[PDB]
Amino acid sequence: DVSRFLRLYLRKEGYDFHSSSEFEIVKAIKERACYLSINPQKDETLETEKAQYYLPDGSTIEIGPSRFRAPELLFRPDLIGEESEGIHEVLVFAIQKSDMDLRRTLFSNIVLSGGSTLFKGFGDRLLSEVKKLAPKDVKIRISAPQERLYSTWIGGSILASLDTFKKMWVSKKEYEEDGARSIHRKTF
Amino acid sequence: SDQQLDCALDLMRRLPPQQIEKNLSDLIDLVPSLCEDLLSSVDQPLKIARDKVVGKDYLLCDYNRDGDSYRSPWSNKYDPPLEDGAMPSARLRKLEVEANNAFDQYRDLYFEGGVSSVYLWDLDHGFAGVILIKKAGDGSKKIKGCWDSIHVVEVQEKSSGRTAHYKLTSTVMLWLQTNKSGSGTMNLGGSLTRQMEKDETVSDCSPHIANIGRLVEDMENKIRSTLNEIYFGKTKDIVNGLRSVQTFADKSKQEALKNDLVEALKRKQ
Amino acid sequence: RVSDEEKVRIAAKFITHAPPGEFNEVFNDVRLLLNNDNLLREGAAHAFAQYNMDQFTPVKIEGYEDQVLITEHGDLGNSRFLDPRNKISFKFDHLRKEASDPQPEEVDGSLKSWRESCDSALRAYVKDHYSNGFCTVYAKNIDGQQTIIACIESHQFQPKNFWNGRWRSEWKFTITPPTAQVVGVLKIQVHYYEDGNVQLVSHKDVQDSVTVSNEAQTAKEFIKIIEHAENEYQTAISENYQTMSDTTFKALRRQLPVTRTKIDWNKILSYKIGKEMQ
Amino acid sequence: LLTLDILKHGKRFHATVSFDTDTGLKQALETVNDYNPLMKDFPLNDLLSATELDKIRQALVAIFTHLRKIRNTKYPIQRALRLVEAISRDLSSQLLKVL
Repeated sequence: DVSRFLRLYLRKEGYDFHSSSEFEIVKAIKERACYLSINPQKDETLETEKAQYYLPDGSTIEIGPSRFRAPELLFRPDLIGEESEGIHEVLVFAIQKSDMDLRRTLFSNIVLSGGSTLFKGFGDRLLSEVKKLAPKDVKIRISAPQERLYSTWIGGSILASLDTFKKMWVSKKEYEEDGARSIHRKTF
Repeated sequence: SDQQLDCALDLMRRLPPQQIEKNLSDLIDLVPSLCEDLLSSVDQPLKIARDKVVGKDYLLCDYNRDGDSYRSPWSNKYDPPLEDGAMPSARLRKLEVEANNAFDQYRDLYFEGGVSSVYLWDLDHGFAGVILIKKAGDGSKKIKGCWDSIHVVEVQEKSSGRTAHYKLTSTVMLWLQTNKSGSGTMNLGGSLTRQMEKDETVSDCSPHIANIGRLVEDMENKIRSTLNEIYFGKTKDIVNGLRSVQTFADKSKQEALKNDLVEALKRKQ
Repeated sequence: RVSDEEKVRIAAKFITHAPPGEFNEVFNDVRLLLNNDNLLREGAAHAFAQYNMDQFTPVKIEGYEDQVLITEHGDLGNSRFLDPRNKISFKFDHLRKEASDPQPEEVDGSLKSWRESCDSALRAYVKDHYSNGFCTVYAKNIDGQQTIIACIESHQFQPKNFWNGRWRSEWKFTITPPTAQVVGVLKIQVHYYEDGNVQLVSHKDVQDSVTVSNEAQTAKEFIKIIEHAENEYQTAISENYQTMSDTTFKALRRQLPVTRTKIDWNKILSYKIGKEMQ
Repeated sequence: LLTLDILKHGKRFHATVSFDTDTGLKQALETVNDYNPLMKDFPLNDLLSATELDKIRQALVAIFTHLRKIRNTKYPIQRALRLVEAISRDLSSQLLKVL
């Protein structure tokens, strides 16, 4: 969706990309030409260096302001026009809707994963946002391993390689006996 | 001397729950011929033992009191060294070690520490066990508490088909203190006991132990709840009913208008 | 086998811990048990004297309809507590719970002005905040010091509702004129046993002072310190009861686990949660 | 063992641990070893060529005294009863030809 909103901003820049096999080029631009501004507004009130971009075709696109406001969507889904929340609010609400006896432990252990957590200045902006929402003088700690793209897979490799996985799965026989209810029963 | 026993039980009933052990020993020191007649219905705290070979803890009651030894469920050994005790069924020994495991999980989830134990024994068409849980307050903290729980459970398994009849009897022997500045010292004793019985279907996903776990969980939730609201609120009501904070003749005004509205409500009947 | 002299300490231990409003029942369960009324006669008689001198026992005065309190701080031996109100001496059967000999006590005169002064102010106070309260003020020239031992007691003995409770309150109005370090104690014992057993035992070691300025000023000012500490203490106790589901009990046993969900017994028993992995 | 080393060196612990746990060979061998002295040197031949009843008397006592070592090897109930009936089967066969 960040790529989609980036496509909209590229149209507003003047460059049009609307083919389905061109939306992928928009993803490539998101993966190698966007960053996250620390100050969300102070940087918007300035004219950046407007770095270029080489298409597979061989053309040239000067982006400009459409590179930091594009992943800004994750922290404010008002730009897409939606009453949802940012990432920081998802973390703070996920922590605050828990037992009050575990908040400090959760703030001291935050792990990022997923490819969208690879933007430049992502973790730093997340720290700033969480500090603005967490209570005062609570150690906030965001970890960010080097395998955020492979976090869920490596975790699957560790989990399924254990002897308890034999008792943790659902056998085919069981599925033929009970059905889908067996899966919802043993969903964890 | 049967009336003497009835008055003795009522004396323990009204005895202060701070010195249950000492005063129970004193009452036994009166008529020691009635001693192990009282140690069956007089609730007292538990005794912590120490499994030497495993490095765990296990509580003491009459069900683990094999002869005059105690069957440590972490080792299935008797302490004092009685090599003539009544070992449980090997089947029930495996069921008991998983029982101790599940209740360690239970204890860790609600009590966040504390000591627990689950012993077992037979029945013709089932089996029966006891569940001991003893949580002393945080010694580092000033709250000197001591949660004590005993759960007499009797699994009356039916014929076949894996449906049972789970009879359960519980007991909670609370203990509390706070050295708060607003209250000085606020000691708070207390004890409960309930019974419940359900016939939950047994299955490969629903073993007996899981049914017992749900019953013990629900029972303790009800007891802790019931205590906190009913009994403790009742004590707060008693202290408020004794002495009121509002000055009298002001309460006469509010009670005056209260009786006025009493007449108003019972006026349009 | 246990001797007879230890039975005195046993009966003393059972009477000195009897809850309010339940003394007679402890007496029945100790009379039908110790089997020797002579042993408990002497030993338990001293225990009765203690249990009735310490807990500010409500004693009825048939002559003036006052229902004075027997406080430890006043006696002349054979249950001869000196009633400060009406200046009458009296005997009292600790068991019959009926006083005797309302002889007009020829008090030596210690702080009788302060006695009825602070007593009067405390009568007003009791009639203000105590429903079934009782005041009694002991005036004494204790060890070369003039003091007022104002005592407050309220209770409710409702056996049909399976509960009791006896607000007891003492205020040593130390008449140390330049600095009356009014230090007393407000002990409370509440019992409730409907389908169970619950006992509340508390006390606040109140410590406060004021210069003995005048008599009426320190009488109502003594009431000011009293109303302060008592409103404070009762309110604070109520809020301790308010913050108990989440703090005290959570020190003992949480209502719900830290995961805020029930227990999937099927999960724990079926497989190990991953506790083996760290 | 070389195949097992391949699966261990290739970080695949499944077949390696299951080669000893999923196979009930370990528990089968331990029960086998529990019954191993009990099955070696069994005096059934004393019952085979016994036509005289006195030979059968001493033979029966000998076989049961050798069978007395089932106190230390956990012998089952119904298994022992069918065992006894098997002993009586051969006793009957011997007596049939004896008559």
